[PDB]
Amino acid sequence: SLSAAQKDNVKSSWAKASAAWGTAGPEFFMALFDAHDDVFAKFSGLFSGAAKGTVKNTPEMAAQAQSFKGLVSNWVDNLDNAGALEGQCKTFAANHKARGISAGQLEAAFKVLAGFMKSYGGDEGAWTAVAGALMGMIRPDM
Ligand code: HEM
Ligand SMILES: [C-]#N
Repeated sequence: SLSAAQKDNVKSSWAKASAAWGTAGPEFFMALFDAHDDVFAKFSGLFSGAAKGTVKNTPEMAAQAQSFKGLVSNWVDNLDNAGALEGQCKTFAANHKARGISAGQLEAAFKVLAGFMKSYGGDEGAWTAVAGALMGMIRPDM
């Protein structure tokens, strides 16, 4: 369910997106928010009530893009290490469950990411496989 080649593509394309994430991360979040208004709703405290169409170039968005990246980098650096991946997922799940966030909203974010990553050489099928592996760890904890 997760080949060596898929992992390699995810790592390498993540390196490319990560290098560009100071501009690309805000764009990914806007794609996420435009596809899933309920995802944007959970950020209404961070963005202090602001409308979606205003948030891209805020300091909060720059911080959030950094937060998201740091965890995806940790996952993608450990794709042969189920135990390390589980440990990171457990923390992530607990934090997002405590916000009232569902497993399906996390899955939506992974689906938006998998397509977004096509611009960085990503194989959407590889990002789908990695997301499926992570969701299998996450779901029991949501
Ligand atoms: C799959 C992807 C995701 C990754 C990698 C990701 C990662 C992170 C990390 C590392 C943090 C900072 C640690 C913490 O407080 O938990 C964070 C914070 C947060 N995430 Fe996520 N997250 C994901 C999906 C989502 C989704 C789908 C939502 C909303 C429906 C969301 C809502 C939030 C909120 C509201 C914060 C706190 C913002 C704040 O400081 O006020 N996350 N996420
Ligand atoms: C969470 N971003």
